[PDB]
Amino acid sequence: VIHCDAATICPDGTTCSLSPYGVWYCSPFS
Repeated sequence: VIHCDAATICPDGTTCSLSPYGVWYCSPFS
């Protein structure tokens, strides 16, 4: 999976992206 900051997990296939309000979310890429 995707931990990145080791504080938020993400589905295998998404990248760690920070929101304009400091919110870690998974963004799908290809």
